[PDB]
Amino acid sequence: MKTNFKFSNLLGTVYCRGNLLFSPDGTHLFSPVGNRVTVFNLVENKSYTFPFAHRKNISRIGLTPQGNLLLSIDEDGQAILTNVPRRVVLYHFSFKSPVTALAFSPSGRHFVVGLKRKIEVWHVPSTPDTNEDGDLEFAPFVRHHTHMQHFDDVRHLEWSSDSRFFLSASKDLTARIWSLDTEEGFVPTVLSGHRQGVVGAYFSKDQETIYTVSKDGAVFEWKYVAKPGHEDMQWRIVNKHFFMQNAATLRCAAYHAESNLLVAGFSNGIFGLYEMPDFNLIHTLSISQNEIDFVTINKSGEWLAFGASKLGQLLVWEWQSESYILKQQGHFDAMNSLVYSPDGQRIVTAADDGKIKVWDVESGFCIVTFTEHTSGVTACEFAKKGSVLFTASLDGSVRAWDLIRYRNFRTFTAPERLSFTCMAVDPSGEVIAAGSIDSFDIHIWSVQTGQLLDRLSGHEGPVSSLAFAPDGSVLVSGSWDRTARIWSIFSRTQTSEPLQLQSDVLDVAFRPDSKQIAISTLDGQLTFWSVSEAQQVSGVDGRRDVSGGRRITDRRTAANVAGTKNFNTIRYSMDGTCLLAGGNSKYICLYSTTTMVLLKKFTVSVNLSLSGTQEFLNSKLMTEAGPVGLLDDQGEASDLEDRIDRSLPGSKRGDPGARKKFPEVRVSGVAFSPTGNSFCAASTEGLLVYSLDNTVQFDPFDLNMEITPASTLAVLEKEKDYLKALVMAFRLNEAGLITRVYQAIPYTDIGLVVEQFPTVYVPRLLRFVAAQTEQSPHMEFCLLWIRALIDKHGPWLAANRGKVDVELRVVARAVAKMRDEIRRLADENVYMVDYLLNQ
Amino acid sequence: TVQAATKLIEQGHVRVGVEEVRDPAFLVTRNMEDFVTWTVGSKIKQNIMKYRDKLDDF
Amino acid sequence: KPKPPAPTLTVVSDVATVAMEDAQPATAQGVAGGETSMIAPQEVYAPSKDTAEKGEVVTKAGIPIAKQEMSREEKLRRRRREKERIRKA
Amino acid sequence: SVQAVQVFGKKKNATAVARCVQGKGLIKVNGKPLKLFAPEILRAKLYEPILILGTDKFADVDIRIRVAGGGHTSQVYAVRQAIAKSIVAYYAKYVDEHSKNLLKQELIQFDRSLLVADPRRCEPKK
Amino acid sequence: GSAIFAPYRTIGLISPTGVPFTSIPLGKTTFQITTSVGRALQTYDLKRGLNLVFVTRPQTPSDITATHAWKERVYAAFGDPRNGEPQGLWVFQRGKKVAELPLPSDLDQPIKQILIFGGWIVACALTRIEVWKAATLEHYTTIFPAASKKGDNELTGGAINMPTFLNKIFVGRKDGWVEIWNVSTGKLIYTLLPPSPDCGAVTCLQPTPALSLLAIAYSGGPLVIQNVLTDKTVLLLEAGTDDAPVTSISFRTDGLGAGQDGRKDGVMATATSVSGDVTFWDLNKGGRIMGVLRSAHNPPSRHNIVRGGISKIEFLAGQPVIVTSGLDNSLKTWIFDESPFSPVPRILHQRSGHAAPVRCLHFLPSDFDGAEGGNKWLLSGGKDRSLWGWSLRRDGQSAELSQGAIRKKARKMGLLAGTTTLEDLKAPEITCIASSLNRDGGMGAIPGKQMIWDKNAELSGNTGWESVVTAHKDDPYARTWFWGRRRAGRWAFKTGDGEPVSTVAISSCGTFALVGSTGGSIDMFNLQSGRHRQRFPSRFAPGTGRHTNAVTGIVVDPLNRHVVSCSLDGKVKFWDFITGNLVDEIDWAPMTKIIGCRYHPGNDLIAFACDDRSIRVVDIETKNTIREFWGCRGDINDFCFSPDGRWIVAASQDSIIRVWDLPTAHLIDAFRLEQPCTALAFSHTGEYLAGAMEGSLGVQIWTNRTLFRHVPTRQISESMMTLSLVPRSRWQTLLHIDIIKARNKPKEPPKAPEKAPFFLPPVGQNGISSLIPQETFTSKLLVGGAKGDYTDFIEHLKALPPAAADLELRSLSIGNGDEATNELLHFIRALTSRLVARRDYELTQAWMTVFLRLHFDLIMENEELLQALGEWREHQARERDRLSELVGYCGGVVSFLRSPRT
Repeated sequence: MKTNFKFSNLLGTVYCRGNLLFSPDGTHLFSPVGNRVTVFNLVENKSYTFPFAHRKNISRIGLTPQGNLLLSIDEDGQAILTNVPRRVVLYHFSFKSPVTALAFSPSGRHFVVGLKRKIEVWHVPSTPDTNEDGDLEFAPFVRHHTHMQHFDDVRHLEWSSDSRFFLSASKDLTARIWSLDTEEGFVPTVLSGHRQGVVGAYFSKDQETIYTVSKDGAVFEWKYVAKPGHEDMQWRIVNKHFFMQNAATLRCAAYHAESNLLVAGFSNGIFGLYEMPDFNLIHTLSISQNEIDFVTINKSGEWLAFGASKLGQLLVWEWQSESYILKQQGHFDAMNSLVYSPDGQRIVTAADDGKIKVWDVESGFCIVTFTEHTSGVTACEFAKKGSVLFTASLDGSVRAWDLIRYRNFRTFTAPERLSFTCMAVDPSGEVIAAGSIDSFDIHIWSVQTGQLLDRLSGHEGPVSSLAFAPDGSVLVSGSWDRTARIWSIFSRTQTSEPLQLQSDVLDVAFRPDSKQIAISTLDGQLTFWSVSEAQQVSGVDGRRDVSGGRRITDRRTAANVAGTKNFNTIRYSMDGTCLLAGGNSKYICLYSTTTMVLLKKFTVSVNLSLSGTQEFLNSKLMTEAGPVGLLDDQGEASDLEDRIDRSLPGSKRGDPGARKKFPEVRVSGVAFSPTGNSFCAASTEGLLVYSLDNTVQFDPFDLNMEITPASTLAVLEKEKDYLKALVMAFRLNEAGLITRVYQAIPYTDIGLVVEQFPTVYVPRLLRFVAAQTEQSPHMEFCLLWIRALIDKHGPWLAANRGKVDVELRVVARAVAKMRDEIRRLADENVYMVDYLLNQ
Repeated sequence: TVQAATKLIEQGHVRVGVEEVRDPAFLVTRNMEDFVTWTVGSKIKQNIMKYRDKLDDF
Repeated sequence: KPKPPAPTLTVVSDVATVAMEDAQPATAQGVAGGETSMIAPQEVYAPSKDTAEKGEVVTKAGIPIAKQEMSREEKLRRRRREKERIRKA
Repeated sequence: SVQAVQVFGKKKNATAVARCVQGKGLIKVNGKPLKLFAPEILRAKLYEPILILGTDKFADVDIRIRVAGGGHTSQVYAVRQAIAKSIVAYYAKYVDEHSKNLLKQELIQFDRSLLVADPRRCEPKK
Repeated sequence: GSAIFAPYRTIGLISPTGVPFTSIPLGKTTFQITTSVGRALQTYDLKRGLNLVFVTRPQTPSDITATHAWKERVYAAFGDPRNGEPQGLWVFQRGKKVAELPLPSDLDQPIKQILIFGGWIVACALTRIEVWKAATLEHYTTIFPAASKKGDNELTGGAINMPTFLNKIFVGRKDGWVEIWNVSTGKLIYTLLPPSPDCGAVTCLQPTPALSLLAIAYSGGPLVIQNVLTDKTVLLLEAGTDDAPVTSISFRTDGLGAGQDGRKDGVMATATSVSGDVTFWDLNKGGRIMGVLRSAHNPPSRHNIVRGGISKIEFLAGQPVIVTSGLDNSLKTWIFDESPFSPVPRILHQRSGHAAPVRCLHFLPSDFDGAEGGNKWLLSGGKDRSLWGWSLRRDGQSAELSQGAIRKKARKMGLLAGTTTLEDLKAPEITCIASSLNRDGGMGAIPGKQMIWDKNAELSGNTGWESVVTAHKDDPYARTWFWGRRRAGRWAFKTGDGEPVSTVAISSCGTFALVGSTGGSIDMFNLQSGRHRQRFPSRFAPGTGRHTNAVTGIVVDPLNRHVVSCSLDGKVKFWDFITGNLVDEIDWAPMTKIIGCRYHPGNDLIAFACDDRSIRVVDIETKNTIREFWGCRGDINDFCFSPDGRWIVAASQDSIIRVWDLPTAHLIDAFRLEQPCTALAFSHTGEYLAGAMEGSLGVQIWTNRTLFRHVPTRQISESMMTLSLVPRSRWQTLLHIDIIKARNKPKEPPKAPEKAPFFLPPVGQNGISSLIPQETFTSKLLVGGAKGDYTDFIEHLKALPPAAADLELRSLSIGNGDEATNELLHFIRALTSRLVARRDYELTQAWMTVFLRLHFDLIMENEELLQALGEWREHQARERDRLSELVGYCGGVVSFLRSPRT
């Protein structure tokens, strides 16, 4: 296949440290995830990720109120602004200090940033999308004013509605009223009187009454009335009241001014929202047990967005109907493994948190969570039928769920209690094999009887990787006694051919055409064996090819460090020629299985907040007392719930304390897609789903000198030779041109062009018509095309079956979309109409 | 000695199972005591092999 | 070593799988997905001896057979099958 | 300072120490030369790795082998395993990793027993 | 102007021109050194090393010719209108223009220097002096020196002010005269004569730290220092050669540094534009000399191509730091130590660039997906025989690749004092470079110090070997370079034929380096061990395929299967790698003589530049030409690709850049350059283009207007059942909206209070959702039914939100009972019309399903709409028979073809 894998979207995590946003239309939700910014489109279920990549985690996100410009600032003040309708990075910039507040003016010309003590208001830069004759200048941001008249952290900044005044809410118990330019009857005034520091300072609609909301759970309304001794008036405090959340301090508040309502999110996870000017409690509820990090109201005012930091826990809540709009939960531990569904539309992850969850590929949302496990869940796997999912976890139970009723119809457990860490299933969906660390046997249950079938044995060590053969006849185990075992079970003689290696086995995988096996050992090398004559046919030592390291707390060079120099998990591509390998390191490698060269390397995370994401640290970060990312910085915290250190000493695998400062990066799981064209990797940053780039790259197949888009459209419109025009379009491989031609030819010469089509271009045509079925609104046309293709080249595909399996699978999934989406509807409609006509 | 062991596993010579361990606080249970070994390309492993005169440079 | 297993029961309702899912605006299941009632027909009804009528008996296949309409040889063979089962246990 | 690589070869009870040093090209076994040490019909099994990898690869090395234990066939297999593993480890340690990979590729394409000794365990059909 | 590339920045350029920099002290800790690019100003900070702080924008239309830096603003005068160009004086602040100055109309002279003091600013142009009131930025008057001789009226040197002298500038003239002018009344108050009148012209003049002692350096040679109100010479030094006139002097104002002990003050540094060495005088006893810093920059010579000369020296105030700016694109600062008596200083900061125009460019390949990407590191090989890694992100991390201790080697030799020069001691000038960071081990590439170009392997394989290979001008060796260490590699490959190298390439694997001489041989070397592996041809007829002439442009496929080579004259040969044998030769012998090649991986495309002034793109897989381009009028200087593969860019000798769109085989861009471009390089992501001009030292960077905004340019120049566009999720949640709201209800209800606030405030666009489109739906349907087109109604039902759609479908009714009022009958007729038209099949199905699901009572009770239901049943039956036959046949055939073996 074409190894041109750009970075498509992040997935599997929904919210992280950072601040939410709503698009000014009110549909799109901008949420930070690690060091990228994910758009959730809600009016249609979709999601994507902007192509920029920060160096540290996202701290603040602002958006130009027109809607086009987004500006994201990480920690340490590195900032990137991008254009959202054409998703391209535009400008980089460095606020010198950590940014702690950010707000764009509703007039759109200005934006204010609150650094630690400072407040700087800047001009919004002109963009090439906005000006007609303009390109990128060198220094786009123009600083308009500085203000250092504060005394502590500036935590909030809010504009007015006419964009002439703004408010700054500090940590030294003060709000301040600033103006843009010098007004006539204005002074840059202060507002004090509080007990534990202001969280927010908002304006009313008619900008005469303002509100301050303070961390002790208090809210004060200020107005401009005269001093109580009567030119001489003063911004004084007309009334006060308190939220009575008992043992809790409110973290984050927001105020919709057009409707005059205020939402507040506390530390015991119970938020509450209040109709403000008379302070009537509208309602209140508990979204989460931990804390509520950020609230943001819709522009219209009917939707609220809450983000909780310690877990994923993003939720948009629709307050006048008392119901969620979405409540998504990103993993709070390391994702141990994943698999795709054989349809390819949705993927499923098992994490060391205990919960497994099925996410959808489009729309980025977890669509179901299974939580029947009482500890961390190791490997999960599907059958060929794609409706039954088998999970194996550390609680000593291999569970077997159904995906059309969502109930674990089987639970398997060995009689002596083990802790299953690797598993596999016969592709017929009938036999489940599993193995642990605590016992060097390998158990086999059947799924239709429910009892243990047998305990295979012969291993002088714990089994560490398992694989069933995709034809459904061979088991393969790989175990720390430096051995692999070709188990033959289903025949009348259960035999076990040994394969001697040099070191421990860490991963086993099968080629789709089941004749080849690849095993990844502890040296860091891949050995490719042939399953018929059990002889090694290839081998690649990729220790140097994967070594990327120097985690903090490591006194070896990244060159000499051992433990990051192997391949944890390998998988074959759906073509059968590209192996993908990933270990405990920054790099994911992609080899070929015939030429055995490194086709392409990828870096999983440029995020500097994780541990091992650059292979050379610097003496600036090393102080005299060890590394500066190692000093226990918990003590300078204001919340006791964040000050307590309930960590357990020496707990590499997950503990409920989970200090988790600078987590390690590890590519814990990888998997291709059954649709081809994409793969993904569960890493500690999240779940990266890479795809191909076929729209941004011109890649012809076998071009001549005299084939242009102009010449293709000319032989379409002028001479009208549809076959020749279509072959020229596929030869150019420009998707817009191919769509133009294929939509232009009529639906009666389809049999003609398909009969005279070339077999070399058949499979790419099948892939194209399947994608056109899944995307285009010309469904009867596309189905006519597929029927003509299969009725003409029937015996060719059936004779091949190995070169065209992914093409047939994607055609099947598009046709099943059509069938189970519309024809069931038509049948139910016509039967209901028949009964209603027959009374 | 215990000081020598702490110096070693801080230098990162000692895996248990398949993953190296750099924290000297890892609590080895009675099933992992049979698996705490040296790491793959360790100079310590080379020195042990050179003492027993079985140093396999392949 | 994880734990000894202990019997834990979980009750399921008749609500659809689209009530089992997590909170999101539109479901990932299609139009066929959404009518699957999260419990099988075997559980919404199963003919058994504890739910038969008075005179009739239900057979192994799930077909109601009346004690009046059965001939004598059918009664004898059914008594023999019951005796064989009881001897097996 | 001087480049040297020691490697071990195994058979049933035949072990083979092979120490490879940069030299004029000679190969000795128990002092006696390679064309002499064997029964006169297993010398081809001795020359198999040199004949696979070509003589230009062994043009720069000098291999001295000691062997003891096991019978005639066992010692011959031990020496050929020591030869193959010696030249592969020397090319791993003192010339380019690509050349090491090409050598190991040719040797594995011939026969895996040239590199990894597969002992005969007892596991008959249980 | 261009339709694709807009100029972004002239990177690689810190001080190229004859105009001096100027410094300003910020605070008590930092200094801004602001120097001239040529079209803008660069301000560097001193406390933070010498990182860049500001680059001025917008670019002034002429060359900048005088700078000064007052409190926070920087004043820049530009434009010599004696030849064509426009002129002006601009006021920048933080790098943005904030003011312009009103120039006099009758000013036809370039502006030499600017001087700000008091409340005035003063521009000494050439023979006349303009003055401005700075508090209001307005003109004041014009000072006109008069003379008896036309030459002697010219104002060389300049005008400096003394510290305590109120409103009095000191101008120097072309004769040895120095005139003191009161600027306020515009009145000449004094003139002072040079001693020993054989000395001709005041070359420079500078106030001393002593009060009212001026230092005048004459072009006849003498340095004088004089009381400017006693007109008595304090000191007179024969400190200038008649051919080497002193051009700049500066006094150390700290308070020590002389007396042969470091305890006494009075040190003066001086610099002559024809030398590269500066001189330090200790002025205690009689004004003795105390040292010379030899070769502060490149020594200017008239024969060499490397520029040289010292522009300015300024001792920084109250500090031992001396900052010097060369004409050779360099800015260095030196410092005097205290505890050992250092007569001549040591170096503590240096920014530098190329001292000659740039010859070849190469963006470093992408750190696979890392933060560097393909648009951070540029590699420029320059005619001063140097190799720099410029950095597009921060201008302070741009480093010269070291070729060994070259300056130490020269100073242990004698190249600094008076034989060859330092450029001659470096490597030869670079012609081509080829790199791959597939094995660049970063900072610890090979631990320890390594020998350089000599002409152990486990450590190399553990960390990483060389990464850049470089073919020089006429040397029989091609050099290697580490990249992670920014130092020269340990290997220098011969070619085999002894002929000079012509083109070099390197594998994508980072292992093999292929050199190709101008004789024909193509040798291949493993880089890690530096060893000869393969020769082409090894030793069609096997062993006979050798090129007859020079070899230009070899490049290796990333699969390590084929190397493709292009001869100078004749042929293009595909060679099989591992056996090393010829495989396929395509001959363009009698009609062309190929001058270059470039490669596109990920597209497998090659582009040959042919010296009949044409470009041929050929596919490496099918082995036949696919595109040709005929645009040039001169020799193709440099050409490259885009990583998209959509553009191929060519800059010829005709000073014109052409950009061809490759798939439609057309031109898109054709723009003229002010100077002919020498080398071109596109970045490995599509943002930056890098052009090295001719004559200009330091390269130009263009952005990508197309990657930002869509451009309309395509101007070739010369000089059936259908679905809908409605969201699937939308009509599906309309179908299922009871249970979706059931699950979106929370588990526990919210704790609403007992005193529940009745009348929650109005939210959304007037009481309803903000997502219903703003302008009666029954009125729409009924008026359409009075008419015949329900299409307005169906479009409205499409654009409704799902909850509102279910509501406006539940709120239909029978009404009065007449045939033209019942919403149900008209709704069924609308669905029937859409079904006949075959437009929104899935939508009509979903609406009919929900309609029968919640309206079956009325439709089972009545019959006036059961007739329309009968018509609907007919149409639905025909359409469902056709579509179900189609879908079922396709699904069954696909299932059988996937699994036919049972």
